[PDB]
Amino acid sequence: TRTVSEGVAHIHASFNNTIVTITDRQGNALAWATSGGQGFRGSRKSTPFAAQVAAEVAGKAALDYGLKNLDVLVKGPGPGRESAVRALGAVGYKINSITDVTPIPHNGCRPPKKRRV
Amino acid sequence: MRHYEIVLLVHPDQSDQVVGMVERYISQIKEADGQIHRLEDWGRRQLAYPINKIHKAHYILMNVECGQSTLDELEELFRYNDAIIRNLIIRREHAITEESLLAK
Amino acid sequence: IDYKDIDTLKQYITENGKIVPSRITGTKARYQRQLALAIKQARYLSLIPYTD
Amino acid sequence: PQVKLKEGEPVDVAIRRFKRSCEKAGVLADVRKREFYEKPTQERKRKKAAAVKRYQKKLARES
Amino acid sequence: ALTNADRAEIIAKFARAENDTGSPEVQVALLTAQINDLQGHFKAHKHDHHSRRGLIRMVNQRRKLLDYLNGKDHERYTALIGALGLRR
RNA sequence: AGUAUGGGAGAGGAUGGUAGAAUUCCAGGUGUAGCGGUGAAAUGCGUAGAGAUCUGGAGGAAUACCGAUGGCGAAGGCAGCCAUCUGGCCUAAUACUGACGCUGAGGUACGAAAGCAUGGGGAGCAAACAGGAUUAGAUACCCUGGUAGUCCAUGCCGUAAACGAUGUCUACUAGCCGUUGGGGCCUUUGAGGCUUUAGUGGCGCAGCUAACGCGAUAAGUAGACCGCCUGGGGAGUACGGUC
Ligand SMILES: [Mg+2]
Ligand SMILES: [Mg+2]
Ligand SMILES: [Mg+2]
Ligand SMILES: [Mg+2]
Ligand SMILES: [Mg+2]
Ligand SMILES: [Mg+2]
Ligand SMILES: [Mg+2]
Ligand SMILES: [Mg+2]
Repeated sequence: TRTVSEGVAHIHASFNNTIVTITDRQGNALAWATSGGQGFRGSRKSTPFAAQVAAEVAGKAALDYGLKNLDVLVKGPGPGRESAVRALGAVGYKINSITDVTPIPHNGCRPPKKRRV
Repeated sequence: MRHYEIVLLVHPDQSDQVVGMVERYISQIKEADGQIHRLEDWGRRQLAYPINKIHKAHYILMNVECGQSTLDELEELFRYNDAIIRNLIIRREHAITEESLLAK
Repeated sequence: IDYKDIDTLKQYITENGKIVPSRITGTKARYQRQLALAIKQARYLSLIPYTD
Repeated sequence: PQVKLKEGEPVDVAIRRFKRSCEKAGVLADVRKREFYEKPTQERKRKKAAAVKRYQKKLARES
Repeated sequence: ALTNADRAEIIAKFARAENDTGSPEVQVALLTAQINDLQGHFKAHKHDHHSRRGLIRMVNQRRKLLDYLNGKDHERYTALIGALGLRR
């Protein structure tokens, strides 16, 4: 029902999974997709293929709101980081800019122990 | 006595009363004895990042030469004055009178 | 260097706001130390951004 | 960061520019570093090894 | 914290000869004044071991200088200890 | 060997204040099928609305970039910024005391982390513990949670591969290349080139060494004092004593 022309895509790329969510400015959510919910369950989840699958699904879901110019914010490591933006651009959005918003502590909390594997 | 440099950020809304507060500070310093070596008002500035949910700040600079008691008094005055956010007090040797950059 | 010389302070800061290493610029050791102190003072005084 | 698109910039070229900017920034390096906690002794060991290696590199280049 | 004026006053009071700044009497007077002054600081900063090391260094130098003066002449040592209010 | 006066660099020590990033938790806005994790799984979390995104709050701990074969400290060890108190070191010219020195059995002071006593605090991490995997077995390595502890105040404990595995002080014996804090001289195109001093590194002659190697920061050539050793186990153990 509600129509918004401007939107923002958040891409939570990580070692195990990638999550795509479309939010109108002020951060209210419209649509979202994940790799795990689109097959590729297991080691396949982290591949960029699942990332682009999720990105296209989220974009197609979000087209209903009639938004054509999109801002992109990226945080975290992991494959599929660029596949998501490629898929979003392919869907037809106008990507205004891509920025890295991954958090960085200035020596805060103690990280977990190293794994003896 | 020693030499001190004071930078004060004042809330933009209460920028009208800045002349009065600084005048009171100078009067107190002179009453103690002291020496006012430098004084400027940089005006209001756009903050690099928000401080206490505010985006603008009035800026005042002073070089004074006073004693420990006067310094301590200035300290709690700045602490308790709500108009003053973000005060800073640096120690210096010698008095610098030359006009500062960023004056206007 | 003083915290009030914002132009030179920015001349040694990267776009993200991080301080540029001395090796890249050729600055001397003591000059680099005073530069870092001045940049930190300016960051406190909200004359230059901490990050971003 | 803050890679604003031009009027006709292709998405692939924009992504390449974003990759280059991120690589120059070194953001991924900190995230990798903080994944696990490393002992102070190991940190000093790594720094000393790096010091030796770069001194040897400088000597080799000078030679 | 002693000032230049205070140190000059001590030097003038205990100087045997004009411009005398290295005599045992002057050295011991200065060290005694410094040691007495630092007691107030060490009353409020009892866990300042790094500074207490220097305080002990001053104490040891004063002991050595007093022993040397006593060895060379007893009258000067007795007068110095009487003036500076030191047991030994 | 020491003293007075002018300057310099420094995460040297104690007390208090304060800034920004981040994790956790608590509410609310949007939104609805997963999230988390592994080599692969599973435990666990979530339709009583999780994860993601936005806003507002609570609290604890540590200070990205600078950062360096860099700096300071007797050793242990010291990192955001500001104020107060405070120890040492470096450097220059004058002016003083006149061997006032070196070492040190006993003795005494300080002394990582863990641990102990009293009171407080507790975000993250995490001995013990619980469950899930792997295995013939799994008291483990991997995963999910998690207590003491790690934090503050006042005391105790005296131990580490507390290592350069190299006790302190002193004089002398080719050279070459870096770097940190000072002093001196000479050029100019505004920063450089030579010296010298005190630290900190890389090669290397002679000399030494079983060899590896050390080589003005000696493990070379000499002097002063102290501590230590006498085949491997039994054993840094028993008995007695002190704490
Ligand atoms: Mg884990
Ligand atoms: Mg305390
Ligand atoms: Mg002994
Ligand atoms: Mg003790
Ligand atoms: Mg032992
Ligand atoms: Mg050690
Ligand atoms: Mg040993
Ligand atoms: Mg025993």
